[PDB]
Amino acid sequence: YRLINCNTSAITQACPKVSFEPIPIHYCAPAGFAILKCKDKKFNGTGPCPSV
Amino acid sequence: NLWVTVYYGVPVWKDAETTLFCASDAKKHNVWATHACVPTDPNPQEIHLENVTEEFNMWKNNMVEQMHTDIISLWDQSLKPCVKLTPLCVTLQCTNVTNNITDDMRGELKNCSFNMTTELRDKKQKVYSLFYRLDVVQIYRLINCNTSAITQACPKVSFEPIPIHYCAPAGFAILKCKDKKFNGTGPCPSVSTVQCTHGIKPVVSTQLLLNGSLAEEEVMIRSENITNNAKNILVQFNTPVQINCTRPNNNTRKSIRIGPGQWFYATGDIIGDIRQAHCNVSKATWNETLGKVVKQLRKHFGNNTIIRFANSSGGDLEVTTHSFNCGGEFFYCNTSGLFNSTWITLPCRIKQIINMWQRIGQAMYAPPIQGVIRCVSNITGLILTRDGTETFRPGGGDMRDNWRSELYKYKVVKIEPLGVAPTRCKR
Amino acid sequence: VQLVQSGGALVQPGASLRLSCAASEFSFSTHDMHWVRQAPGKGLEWVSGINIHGGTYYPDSVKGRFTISRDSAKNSLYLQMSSLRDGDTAVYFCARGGKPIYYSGGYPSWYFDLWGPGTPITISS
Amino acid sequence: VFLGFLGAAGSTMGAASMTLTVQARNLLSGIVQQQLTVWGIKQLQARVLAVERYLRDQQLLGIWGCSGKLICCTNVPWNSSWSNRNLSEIWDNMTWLQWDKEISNYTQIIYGLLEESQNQQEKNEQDLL
Amino acid sequence: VFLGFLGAAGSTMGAASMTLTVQARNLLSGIVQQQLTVWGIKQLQARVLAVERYLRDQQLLGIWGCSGKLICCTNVPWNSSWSNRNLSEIWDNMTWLQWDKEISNYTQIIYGLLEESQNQQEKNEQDLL
Amino acid sequence: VFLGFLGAAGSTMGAASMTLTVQARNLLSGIVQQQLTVWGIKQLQARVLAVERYLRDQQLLGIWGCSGKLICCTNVPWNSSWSNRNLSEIWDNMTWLQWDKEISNYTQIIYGLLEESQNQQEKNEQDLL
Amino acid sequence: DVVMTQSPGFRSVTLKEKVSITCQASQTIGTNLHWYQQKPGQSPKLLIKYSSQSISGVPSRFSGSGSGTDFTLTINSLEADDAATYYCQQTNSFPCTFGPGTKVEIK
Ligand SMILES: *[C@@H]1O[C@H](CO)[C@@H](O[C@@H]2O[C@H](CO)[C@@H](O[C@@H]3O[C@H](CO)[C@@H](O)[C@H](O[C@H]4O[C@H](CO)[C@@H](O)[C@H](O)[C@@H]4O[C@H]4O[C@H](CO)[C@@H](O)[C@H](O)[C@@H]4O)[C@@H]3O)[C@H](O)[C@H]2NC(C)=O)[C@H](O)[C@H]1NC(C)=O
Ligand SMILES: *[C@@H]1O[C@H](CO)[C@@H](O[C@@H]2O[C@H](CO)[C@@H](O[C@@H]3O[C@H](CO[C@H]4O[C@H](CO)[C@@H](O)[C@H](O)[C@@H]4O)[C@@H](O)[C@H](O[C@H]4O[C@H](CO)[C@@H](O)[C@H](O)[C@@H]4O)[C@@H]3O)[C@H](O)[C@H]2NC(C)=O)[C@H](O)[C@H]1NC(C)=O
Ligand SMILES: *[C@@H]1O[C@H](CO)[C@@H](O[C@@H]2O[C@H](CO)[C@@H](O)[C@H](O)[C@H]2NC(C)=O)[C@H](O)[C@H]1NC(C)=O
Ligand SMILES: *[C@@H]1O[C@H](CO)[C@@H](O[C@@H]2O[C@H](CO)[C@@H](O)[C@H](O)[C@H]2NC(C)=O)[C@H](O)[C@H]1NC(C)=O
Ligand SMILES: *[C@@H]1O[C@H](CO)[C@@H](O[C@@H]2O[C@H](CO)[C@@H](O)[C@H](O)[C@H]2NC(C)=O)[C@H](O)[C@H]1NC(C)=O
Ligand SMILES: *[C@@H]1O[C@H](CO)[C@@H](O[C@@H]2O[C@H](CO)[C@@H](O)[C@H](O)[C@H]2NC(C)=O)[C@H](O)[C@H]1NC(C)=O
Ligand SMILES: *[C@@H]1O[C@H](CO)[C@@H](O[C@@H]2O[C@H](CO)[C@@H](O)[C@H](O)[C@H]2NC(C)=O)[C@H](O)[C@H]1NC(C)=O
Ligand SMILES: *[C@@H]1O[C@H](CO)[C@@H](O[C@@H]2O[C@H](CO)[C@@H](O)[C@H](O)[C@H]2NC(C)=O)[C@H](O)[C@H]1NC(C)=O
Ligand SMILES: *[C@@H]1O[C@H](CO)[C@@H](O[C@@H]2O[C@H](CO)[C@@H](O)[C@H](O)[C@H]2NC(C)=O)[C@H](O)[C@H]1NC(C)=O
Ligand SMILES: *[C@@H]1O[C@H](CO)[C@@H](O[C@@H]2O[C@H](CO)[C@@H](O)[C@H](O)[C@H]2NC(C)=O)[C@H](O)[C@H]1NC(C)=O
Ligand SMILES: *[C@@H]1O[C@H](CO)[C@@H](O[C@@H]2O[C@H](CO)[C@@H](O)[C@H](O)[C@H]2NC(C)=O)[C@H](O)[C@H]1NC(C)=O
Ligand SMILES: *[C@@H]1O[C@H](CO)[C@@H](O[C@@H]2O[C@H](CO)[C@@H](O)[C@H](O)[C@H]2NC(C)=O)[C@H](O)[C@H]1NC(C)=O
Ligand SMILES: *[C@@H]1O[C@H](CO)[C@@H](O[C@@H]2O[C@H](CO)[C@@H](O)[C@H](O)[C@H]2NC(C)=O)[C@H](O)[C@H]1NC(C)=O
Ligand SMILES: *[C@@H]1O[C@H](CO)[C@@H](O)[C@H](O)[C@H]1NC(C)=O
Ligand SMILES: *[C@@H]1O[C@H](CO)[C@@H](O)[C@H](O)[C@H]1NC(C)=O
Ligand SMILES: *[C@@H]1O[C@H](CO)[C@@H](O)[C@H](O)[C@H]1NC(C)=O
Ligand SMILES: *[C@@H]1O[C@H](CO)[C@@H](O)[C@H](O)[C@H]1NC(C)=O
Ligand SMILES: *[C@@H]1O[C@H](CO)[C@@H](O)[C@H](O)[C@H]1NC(C)=O
Ligand SMILES: *[C@@H]1O[C@H](CO)[C@@H](O)[C@H](O)[C@H]1NC(C)=O
Ligand SMILES: *[C@@H]1O[C@H](CO)[C@@H](O)[C@H](O)[C@H]1NC(C)=O
Ligand SMILES: *[C@@H]1O[C@H](CO)[C@@H](O)[C@H](O)[C@H]1NC(C)=O
Ligand SMILES: *[C@@H]1O[C@H](CO)[C@@H](O)[C@H](O)[C@H]1NC(C)=O
Ligand SMILES: *[C@@H]1O[C@H](CO)[C@@H](O)[C@H](O)[C@H]1NC(C)=O
Ligand SMILES: *[C@@H]1O[C@H](CO)[C@@H](O)[C@H](O)[C@H]1NC(C)=O
Ligand SMILES: *[C@@H]1O[C@H](CO)[C@@H](O)[C@H](O)[C@H]1NC(C)=O
Ligand SMILES: *[C@@H]1O[C@H](CO)[C@@H](O)[C@H](O)[C@H]1NC(C)=O
Repeated sequence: YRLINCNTSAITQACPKVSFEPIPIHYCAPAGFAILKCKDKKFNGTGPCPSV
Repeated sequence: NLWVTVYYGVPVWKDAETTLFCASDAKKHNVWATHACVPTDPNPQEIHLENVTEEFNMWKNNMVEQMHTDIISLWDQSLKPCVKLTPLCVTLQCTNVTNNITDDMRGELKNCSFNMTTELRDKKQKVYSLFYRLDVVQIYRLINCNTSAITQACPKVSFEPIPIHYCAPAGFAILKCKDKKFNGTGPCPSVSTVQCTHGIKPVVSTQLLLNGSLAEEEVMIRSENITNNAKNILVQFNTPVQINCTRPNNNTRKSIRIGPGQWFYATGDIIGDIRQAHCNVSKATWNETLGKVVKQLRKHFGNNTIIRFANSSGGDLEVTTHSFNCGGEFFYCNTSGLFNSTWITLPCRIKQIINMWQRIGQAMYAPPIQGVIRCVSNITGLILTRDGTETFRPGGGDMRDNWRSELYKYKVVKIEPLGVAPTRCKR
Repeated sequence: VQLVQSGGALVQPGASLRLSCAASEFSFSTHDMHWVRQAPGKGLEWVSGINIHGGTYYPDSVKGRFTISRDSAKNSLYLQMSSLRDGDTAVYFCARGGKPIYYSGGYPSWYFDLWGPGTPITISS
Repeated sequence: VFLGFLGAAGSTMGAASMTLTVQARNLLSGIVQQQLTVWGIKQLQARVLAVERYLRDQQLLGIWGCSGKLICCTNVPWNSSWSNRNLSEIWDNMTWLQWDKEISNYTQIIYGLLEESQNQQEKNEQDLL
Repeated sequence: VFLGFLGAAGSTMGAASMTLTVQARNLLSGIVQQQLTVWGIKQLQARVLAVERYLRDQQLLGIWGCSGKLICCTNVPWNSSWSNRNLSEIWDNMTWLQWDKEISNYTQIIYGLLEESQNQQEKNEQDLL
Repeated sequence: VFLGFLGAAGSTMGAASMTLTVQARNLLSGIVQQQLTVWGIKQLQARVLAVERYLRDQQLLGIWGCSGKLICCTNVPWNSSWSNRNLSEIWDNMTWLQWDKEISNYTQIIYGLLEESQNQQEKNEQDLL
Repeated sequence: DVVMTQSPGFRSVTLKEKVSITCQASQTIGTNLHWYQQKPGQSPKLLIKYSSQSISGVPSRFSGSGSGTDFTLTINSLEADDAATYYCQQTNSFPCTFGPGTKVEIK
């Protein structure tokens, strides 16, 4: 037998102290920019949004 | 009863050394393609200046050093993340190729076998490739094995001679000299200011300058010092001459797995008869350009002085031959048949391990190329040295002079908009 | 609107001559003005020009022999030529520089919107 | 905006002074401002330095009380030792390049005397209320 | 300072003009300005670009002779070809978003005419002494 | 230009106010501005941040209608709750360091009232034409 | 210098034909090319500016385009009144220059 990816590419080992926990990340605008949030109820993803 | 008045936006400048930025041609892994400069095009930003005679000196132009510095940096960045052929620095068992080989190719091709690694770290494989003698040493071994690391150029990376334009950063401007028959230094009575330069192709060659610009009227001959035999002389033709170079011997390559995600490209057997690489020059135009050069050399050396052209004597390939790069293959052609005259078939050799800039090795290992190569270039210039009747020979120099020969028309200065003068106005 | 021009002339080689134009229904003070000449069998060679601030431009083919000037008070333009040659035989014209696409200061656009009728000069023995 | 720029330098200081905005409008944006950190970092460095140069000149004008406008009267008298030419001689026969060389020796002296705007501001407060 | 900002856009140009500082005070600091070169380099690049944008607008106002204040009278007449509405019609019934679209076609023309401040400065020197 | 700088701090606010340009002239250039991306990147980051700090203060002065000059009268009355000293007492017996501490509590309040310059600009347009 | 050429030397055309002539530069001039016409005994007139811009006073049947080193002038439907020698001028690089002209004869 063989490891299945041996003939294709390099294999590593994830660092044991590194944990990719799904921590929520927030995003903000840089200066000169602003973010518009659509509050339209039952918005289907496109077009005019009367409440922003 | 005069007063100090401060003026802002004053059109004055001083010489300065700054970084110039490149610009791209729009219209895709052709080196410059990754390290894109962002496309420009509608930028004929040229303004004629009246009077303001200014001086230029092409041998003191710092732009040359930048071109050298960044092209070499980019070369390494493009080729760094490739294979690293550690496993090929092994003993070779070589024999002669016994196929239908002409006389001019005897001893040129070796058939060598060796023990190569595999993707599975338990086993070895028997692999063979053809090699050219210039890259192989009899103890056999690869010739650079005992000196430094060898890699394999990435097969999808192509260092095409794409013209690059340069532009000033804010606060700077470029002065272009339009003086006809300018010899490279001193006052230039006709100058314009530009945003950017024209494009220059990053062509690296020896002896003859290919695919550059042409002189406007006369063949120009210039050097830092005309009478210094320790200096290289730059000759720019007003007429292009074509050179036709070919590489015969239709071939293929083999993709050999050498490790877990690593591949080596081997040279396969030649299809058909085996012949040497060579270049064609039209004798009629070669004779004309040398005569034109002599007519101009006589201006400084005497028109009653016999001028002879002679061979590029020196100690190595990078010194004595004409270096070309076509199809990704590196050629070292014999020009002794050109510089033979007192006032055309040129055989040629090839290599895969190229040092380029000496340093420590680099050894990109030009991969084998399948099929055949046909390449036609424009001879636009020549570099000569004199030995002192006088004799000239193909000269030397770094790639720096393959930039200087085009960069000589441009200089960069720093804008200094604030200053004072007396007026009759008091606050 | 037009450029009113003087009549033609015959002079000997080495002679000097002054040409002039005038602004009909406009001010010269608002435009860059140029002179061109049309030799028989030729197109229009630019000869000289003056900007709105009095700065000037000349070809090397006439520089040192030709001088351009303006007097806005009378809406007139002048071209003063010295040491004329037979080779300078041409129809001389004044032309009003065409409006530029974006402000340049006293730097001409080098194309023309308004052309005068033409004033021939013959230089011969 | 190379519609016109340093071509002003071909004429006299007087004439050139009528087109000062022609150069000012071309001082903040190089080609890299119109548009693997290797190599690309140089563009970032250049943009930053261009900003610094601009601001240093603006700060100097601010300090002198000359922030705003192209031409600023200072209320500082011109020294007779700085040059010996008729006022009209320099404005009609000299270019700015020539002038800058002629009085280069006094650059720091002149600027040091523009500190007088500070005394003027103190006087103005006292009599302003 | 999102105490108030682009909400001004919900009303007319006239009304919005009374709160211009509300937006100006929010133009120089993004979240990264309040607060391994990999990834982090982007924050550096963004801060630099924000500065460049700010300065370019300030430079333009400087050139026009409108540096300082929120509202600048130019002494350049409005062209009849640019719009055909009563002055009060645009100030009371239009928003700034609508207005910007309506006269977008003349942006460069209008700015080019603001170069006239240079002629005004030359005239002012001559009659000022 | 350490010919003189923060030594002004040794005296009273009144005296110190006569040398404000002494510090202003030293705010835009650190040693790195007079003069392998590893380590060197820090110099680039520092230059950028210095620029940002400078501009933020200039923007604030712009908003208040105090851009230009060292001393700006605001037309906003001083509150009796902010301090209880004779005007001459603070100018002759206090230093700026002491003063800054004494009224630190009112920094935001005072700045918020400098928004009044916006109302002044609207009034000025209406009566200016 | 910018050397400008024109081709053909002259063109033989007939009425209501859609026609064209071209101009070339020895070096790129961007889009800084202008078209002029002249009739015998007449002063010059400018018809097209900056490669493709129209000019008031020029009939809509005249148009053209180009960039770099290659430019074209065309007439949608040739009129008798269009007989003229047509010329190109470049304003990209000082000295300003012009081509030899193409004569258009109408039959
Ligand atoms: C002076 O100027 C002249 C003129 O420009 C230069 O010579 C030209 O050089 C180019 C490049 O060498 C050459 O163009 C090639 O023409 C071939 C004709 O068939 C093409 O096949 C070839 O394209 C392949 O190679 C390219 C290399 O980067 C690839 O990018 C391209 O996608 C093609 O490769 C694909 O297809 C092959 C098929 O087998 C495949 O194996 C590859 O993996 C890939 O899939 C080029 O288009 C011009 O024809 C040359 N012209 C002349 C007159 O020689 C000259 O080199 C310049 N001199 C100097 C000193 O710079
Ligand atoms: C590049 O280098 C060239 C070469 O030196 C410069 O060209 C010279 O520029 C100067 C400055 O403009 C020119 O001098 C001017 O000449 C005008 C000609 O007037 C003639 O006609 C009147 C009619 O009554 C006569 O009285 C007079 O004597 C002449 O015969 C003058 O009118 C100008 O003077 C005006 O301004 C001065 C300012 O103080 C006033 O005092 C005067 O009263 C008057 O208003 C001035 O003398 C010179 O002729 C140019 N030479 C040529 C060959 O053109 C270029 O200027 C320089 N660069 C650029 C960009 O131009
Ligand atoms: C590595 O080996 C595996 C095993 O042979 C290769 O994957 C097989 O490819 C064949 C092709 O027809 C398929 O029929 C098999 O089902 C595949 N195996 C599996 C487990 O799916 C794989 O492609 C090899 N990788 C490389 C780079 O050669
Ligand atoms: C959200 O709902 C709206 C309303 O039905 C959709 O808008 C229609 O989209 C079609 C797409 O061609 C148009 O032809 C109609 O004219 C649109 N209606 C109106 C009133 O304009 C919209 O596409 C929906 N979006 C999604 C993502 O579903
Ligand atoms: C280089 O040597 C190899 C090894 O002998 C040659 O390949 C052999 O060619 C014979 C021809 O009939 C075959 O039967 C063998 O099976 C081949 N061996 C291998 C390992 O492929 C190869 O042709 C030689 N190349 C040259 C140019 O001489
Ligand atoms: C690969 O390695 C093997 C092992 O060293 C080489 O073959 C040996 O050659 C020596 C020479 O005297 C013999 O004594 C051994 O018995 C050989 N071993 C075997 C297994 O045959 C082999 O030649 C190497 N191959 C290449 C291509 O270099
Ligand atoms: C690698 O080996 C080669 C071969 O021996 C060395 O180059 C030789 O150096 C001797 C020194 O006198 C010369 O005479 C030979 O002509 C050289 N060989 C060739 C092919 O030119 C080379 O220097 C060695 N490299 C290192 C790092 O030791
Ligand atoms: C270009 O031509 C000029 C004119 O001959 C050369 O200028 C001379 O250079 C020598 C060098 O010592 C001086 O002694 C002469 O006085 C210079 N002549 C003048 C008129 O000043 C210039 O060196 C040439 N440059 C090149 C690169 O050949
Ligand atoms: C150009 O080269 C010539 C020749 O080498 C230089 O002239 C020589 O200068 C050295 C300096 O000590 C003298 O000893 C030689 O006698 C000079 N040779 C002659 C023939 O006079 C010349 O100086 C170089 N030009 C420059 C500018 O350095
Ligand atoms: C240079 O030109 C010669 C002459 O055409 C080329 O060699 C010829 O190649 C053809 C091909 O079938 C032969 O029939 C001729 O007999 C050859 N002539 C000679 C004199 O050998 C030559 O290959 C060309 N070289 C290059 C680099 O293009
Ligand atoms: C090109 O090939 C020729 C082949 O003859 C080489 O000629 C030799 O040149 C040296 C130069 O001094 C002479 O000493 C030899 O006697 C020449 N050989 C013969 C057989 O006469 C020439 O050097 C080669 N040039 C290059 C650049 O490779
Ligand atoms: C350089 O030129 C000489 C002179 O023409 C060449 O030598 C001649 O070669 C022909 C070839 O048949 C002989 O017949 C002549 O007798 C030779 N002349 C002499 C003086 O020996 C020489 O081969 C040329 N060199 C190169 C590299 O082409
Ligand atoms: C050498 O330079 C000449 C001059 O530019 C090239 O020939 C021209 O190529 C352009 C390309 O569109 C053609 O339009 C011109 O008509 C060509 N001129 C001539 C006289 O044919 C030539 O192709 C270049 N040669 C090489 C090998 O690069
Ligand atoms: C190839 O043949 C040449 C002929 O002299 C000989 O010198 C050389 O050693 C041979 N090489 C091999 C590997 O057999
Ligand atoms: C190069 O090839 C072209 C192909 O037509 C040919 O015309 C030209 O003469 C050749 N050049 C030389 C030097 O033989
Ligand atoms: C070289 O040609 C020039 C041309 O005028 C001439 O004056 C000079 O004397 C000639 N020199 C010799 C050595 O014949
Ligand atoms: C090389 O030989 C193969 C054999 O079939 C042929 O298909 C291929 O086209 C040849 N290549 C060249 C460049 O002649
Ligand atoms: C000029 O310098 C001299 C030097 O002693 C000085 O006395 C004089 O007051 C200075 N000022 C002026 C305007 O001349
Ligand atoms: C003013 O001009 C005259 C002209 O000759 C000159 O003699 C006098 O010295 C000038 N004044 C100055 C300060 O140069
Ligand atoms: C001061 O004047 C002297 C006079 O020769 C000059 O050499 C020196 O460079 C001048 N300094 C400056 C700043 O111009
Ligand atoms: C408006 O544009 C027209 C276009 O011809 C122009 O004539 C007029 O002077 C311009 N200015 C104003 C304020 O109407
Ligand atoms: C002013 O308002 C009236 C209202 O109907 C309108 O008819 C008139 O055209 C308006 N003026 C302009 C410039 O629109
Ligand atoms: C100019 O007006 C036309 C009218 O349809 C419009 O399409 C075009 O986008 C306008 N240009 C600008 C800058 O708004
Ligand atoms: C000071 O604060 C008090 C708090 O009520 C306020 O009533 C008064 O108007 C404020 N202003 C001044 C200048 O005292
Ligand atoms: C003014 O100074 C006198 C000195 O004793 C003091 O009593 C009085 O309260 C002071 N006024 C203020 C506002 O402190
Ligand atoms: C406000 O005053 C209190 C009084 O003790 C003090 O502790 C607090 O730090 C002050 N806030 C500021 C901003 O100075």
